[PDB]
Amino acid sequence: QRAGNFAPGSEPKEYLNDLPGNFNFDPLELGKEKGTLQRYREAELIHCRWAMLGAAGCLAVEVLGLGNWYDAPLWAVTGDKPTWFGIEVPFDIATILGVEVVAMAVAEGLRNDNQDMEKRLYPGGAFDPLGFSKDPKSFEDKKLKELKNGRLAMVACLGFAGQHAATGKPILAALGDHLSSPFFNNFATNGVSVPGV
Amino acid sequence: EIGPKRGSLVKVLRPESYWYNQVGKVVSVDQSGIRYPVVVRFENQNYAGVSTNNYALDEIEEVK
Amino acid sequence: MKDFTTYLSTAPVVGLGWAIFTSGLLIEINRFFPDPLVFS
Amino acid sequence: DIAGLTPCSESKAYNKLERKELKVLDKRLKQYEPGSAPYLALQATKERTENRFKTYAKQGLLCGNDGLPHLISDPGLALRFNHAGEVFIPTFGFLYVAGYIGHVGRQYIILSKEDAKPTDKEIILDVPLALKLAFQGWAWPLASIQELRNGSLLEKDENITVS
Amino acid sequence: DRPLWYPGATPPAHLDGSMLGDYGFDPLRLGTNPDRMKWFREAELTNGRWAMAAVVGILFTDVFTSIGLVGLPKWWEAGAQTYPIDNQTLRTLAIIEFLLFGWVETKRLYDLRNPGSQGDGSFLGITDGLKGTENGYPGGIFDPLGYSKTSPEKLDELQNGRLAMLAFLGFASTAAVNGQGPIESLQTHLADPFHVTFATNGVSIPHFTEF
Amino acid sequence: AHVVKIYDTCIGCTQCVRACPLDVLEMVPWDGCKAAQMASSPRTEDCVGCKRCETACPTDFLSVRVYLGNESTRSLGLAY
Ligand code: CLA
Ligand code: CLA
Ligand code: CLA
Ligand code: CLA
Ligand SMILES: CC1=C[C@H](O)CC(C)(C)[C@@H]1/C=C/C(C)=C\C=C/C(C)=C\C=C/C=C(C)\C=C/C=C(C)\C=C/C1=C(C)C[C@H](O)CC1(C)C
Ligand SMILES: CC1=C[C@H](O)CC(C)(C)[C@@H]1/C=C/C(C)=C\C=C/C(C)=C\C=C/C=C(C)\C=C/C=C(C)\C=C/C1=C(C)C[C@H](O)CC1(C)C
Ligand code: SF4
Ligand code: SF4
Repeated sequence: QRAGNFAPGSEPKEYLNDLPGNFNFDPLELGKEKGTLQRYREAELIHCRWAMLGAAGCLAVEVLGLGNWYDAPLWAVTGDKPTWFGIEVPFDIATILGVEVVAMAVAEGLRNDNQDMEKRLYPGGAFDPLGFSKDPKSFEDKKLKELKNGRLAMVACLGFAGQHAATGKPILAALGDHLSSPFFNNFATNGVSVPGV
Repeated sequence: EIGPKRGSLVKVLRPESYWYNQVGKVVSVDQSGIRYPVVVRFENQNYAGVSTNNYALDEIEEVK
Repeated sequence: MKDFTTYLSTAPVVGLGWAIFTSGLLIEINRFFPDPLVFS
Repeated sequence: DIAGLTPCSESKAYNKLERKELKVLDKRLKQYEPGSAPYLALQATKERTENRFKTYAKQGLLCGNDGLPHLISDPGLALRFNHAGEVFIPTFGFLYVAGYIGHVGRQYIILSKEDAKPTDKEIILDVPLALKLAFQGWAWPLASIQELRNGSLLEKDENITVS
Repeated sequence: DRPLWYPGATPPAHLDGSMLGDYGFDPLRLGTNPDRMKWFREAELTNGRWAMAAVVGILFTDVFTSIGLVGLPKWWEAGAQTYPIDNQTLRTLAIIEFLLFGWVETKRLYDLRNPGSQGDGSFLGITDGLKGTENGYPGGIFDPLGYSKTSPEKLDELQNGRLAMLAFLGFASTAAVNGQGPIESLQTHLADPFHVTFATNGVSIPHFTEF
Repeated sequence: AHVVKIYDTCIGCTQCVRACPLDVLEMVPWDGCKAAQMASSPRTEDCVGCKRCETACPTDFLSVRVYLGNESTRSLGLAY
């Protein structure tokens, strides 16, 4: 089931013998032990799934012309109300922090109490109403798509952060500088990304 | 024959000894039931100045 | 002569030749390009 | 500049220290005659002193409020502000020399121990062998990583322990 | 084994075996272990092959410069001539140089570790051409002229390559004490040999004897 | 009132007995060694704790050890 090799000709790693998304990657032998791998495989899918939603968010704000992902929480210091598609949601800052904690604590706690190692990664029933998981072939194939797309969101959400710190420009504006003058507008010409430029 | 061969090198395993995890020539071995028959000789001296000592069968093992 | 060369190969004598070399080299390295502190 | 230190060229105390150290010799030079050897000795010391001060200023050194040159050790600030020859470059010069002494003595020890009576070879050295190794150690870093990557540098639990 | 760098009595220990450009020159004995001798061999090639293609830019062009056909600059100041140009490519060149070489060189690094190890579906469809005959001498890169049985044209590759490695060391040293280009240094040794040398004018030795 | 214990590694050299001045060590037969001898310490009341004996022992580590302890007139070597 090996999707490929990150380094063709590299030595096979037996700890990743048959899993979804295997590329024989691990060079630091993290995951040598069998029990820790089940935890990492759980952490990867959840660090994935949170990134994919958060990534489409930052694009959704800028694509639809609403504003920046960075300036979204700035209403608190100014005092104005937040908005969702300019609807003026009324809740206050202390109300968000209270509902978020109690809601996610109920959710995360129920997740940890599963004690079914396969369902801790890939639940069923209510979390998939339409029933794509019934077909084992497409299920096995769609798992590679969940993981390949997810690793793009994670590495790239980091890019939204790193791009912002060196240059305060937003996402789509920072891209336009590459397309307008690629060789001049790069991370090397930031003056902060590389010491000594 | 009871023990290692004459002239054979062996490694010591007494924790007390100055020669521990070190190699020495087997000078002789006694086959009369003595507790510490194996006589061994090393090049390096100990703190007193003695370069030989009688070791046991279990206390010695093959070289390296 | 074989024993004389062996005496010269002792520790006290070889060290004497080493000392004249290292000290002679350093003193000569201070006499020319006088009193160095920063290396260019 | 950095750390609130002035360059030695622009400092006043640095030039004050030069005018002082020369005044001592000029007073000492008055006693003797012009063409005598004590006069030539002091004039040379005067020539060296004038050369010591201008060379340290030319080298972009940093002098403090006391007027004496200060050294900088971080390679980042040294390279950024052009002060690398002070400390950062002296470190590589010494390590090459220190490693050379180690790689040489380590080889003489190993090779003499492969023969009979190695104790005599320490008190009565094999000078032809010692000179051979001493002129073969110019590329000591290559041999070290060669010996590390190979695994014949370190011994493996064939050493004496105490408990 | 080809002739000896000393004609007389300098017995080599491990170079009697076959290898290219073997003249028995290893005083420091850095090629004792065969595994790393295999590594230093490839280093002599990448330094040899790279140095030669570099020396032409200094040599083939400066000959045309001294004759007067072109007005190009000298290698000691060619770098400061590019970036002040209006249409210039400011220093994203150091990093792109590393991002591009990092892709190729690690493909060469993993070949010496696992020879002929380029998987079937790793590259798009050219996985077969990338396989090499030997380490340092691949197949599909040269289009003609590598089907002879007496393959040691390689000796030309080394004797020409070792020579160029001396050139750039001489270019860099000549251009640090003479202050002029390499060819300008040649026109002087021909016009006044005894006066323009490394001893008297080129300050490589402290010679101050005015009498 | 010192303590003198001899261990299994004795080989019957008798060098411990010849050394200690105060006659606190004697030889006894035994079946463990080639020499068929072993030391003993019957009268440690006369032990001055000089520790010369341990020096005489020529084994890798000492088969005779003098563990110092409570003192006395005989042990302190007091003529008075
Ligand atoms: C290997 C090729 C090579 C060649 C052909 C030259 C040629 C020259 N060098 Mg030069 N040089 C070289 C390497 C070379 N160099 C290297 C590697 C260094 C650094 C150690 C220097 C450092 C140097 C200095 C500092 C100076 C020169 C100068 C000169 C010129 C005058 C001759 C001289 O001073 O003696 C050359 C002195 C040497 C110590 C190098 C000679 C030793 C080489 C390795 C022997 C090679 C054998 C043989 C010549 C090869 C034939 C090749 C030929 C057929 C193409 C002359 C054009 C002088 C100048 O100002 O130019 C006008 C000068 O001041 N060179
Ligand atoms: C593209 C990413 C992706 C993919 C391929 C999958 C794939 C899968 N998930 Mg999964 N999941 C994801 C993201 C993804 N998930 C995220 C982000 C979360 C967190 C909410 C989850 C939470 C989750 C749970 C809790 C469960 C699954 C399950 C499953 C499996 C069955 C359902 C299925 O076939 O999904 C098919 C997926 C699609 C057809 C994609 C739909 C595309 C949507 C509509 C896009 C909407 C966003 C919008 C366009 C973005 C706006 C952009 C902005 C710029 C404006 C399957 C392996 C179940 C399982 O384990 O199976 C047994 C299960 O229990 N997933
Ligand atoms: C004439 C008076 C005289 C003096 C002052 C000395 C002094 C010394 N001898 Mg000696 N020697 C003498 C006569 C003398 N010897 C005679 C008549 C003989 C019979 C041939 C010998 C035979 C002899 C032997 C066989 C040895 C000495 C050694 C030594 C050194 C002791 C080791 C040490 O402590 O450093 C310890 C050194 C280190 C821990 C690391 C080495 C670094 C050292 C210090 C550098 C070398 C120092 C150099 C010799 C100093 C110059 C000589 C000095 C007296 C002016 C010591 C400096 C021992 C020695 O190794 O010499 C160095 C040693 O093995 N000597
Ligand atoms: C080839 C000889 C040699 C070599 C390779 C080493 C190597 C080493 N020693 Mg060491 N040592 C030596 C001789 C040597 N020593 C001698 C002669 C003495 C007696 C003075 C010591 C006393 C000594 C102590 C107390 C310690 C070390 C320690 C160490 C380790 C750390 C380096 C250090 O700071 O040491 C210290 C360096 C010295 C004390 C200077 C040694 C004197 C000269 C400079 C070296 C002798 C060279 C030899 C005489 C030349 C023979 C060449 C041959 C061809 C003739 C290191 C692996 C340290 C350690 O335990 O590591 C954690 C440590 O605490 N050594
Ligand atoms: C790099 C870069 C940078 C620059 O600046 C810009 C740019 C160029 C743009 C880039 C970026 C990128 C990013 C970050 C992001 C994007 C995308 C992603 C990754 C995600 C989303 C997005 C993703 C996602 C997952 C979302 C969604 C999905 C899903 C499945 C959900 C839900 C579902 C499930 C549960 C299942 C069922 O049955 C059905 C449903 C209900 C339907
Ligand atoms: C010192 C000095 C100084 C003064 O001033 C000057 C002088 C006189 C000059 C001197 C020097 C000399 C030297 C050393 C050198 C030179 C040259 C060389 C060696 C090389 C080039 C040059 C070299 C080279 C190699 C180049 C080229 C070649 C080649 C093959 C390329 C390519 C190819 C290949 C890959 C393969 C394929 O299939 C084909 C082809 C495509 C065809
Ligand atoms: S001195 Fe030691 S080895 Fe000798 S007889 Fe006494 S106990 Fe035995
Ligand atoms: S302590 Fe002294 S007197 Fe007593 S047995 Fe030992 S050597 Fe003899």
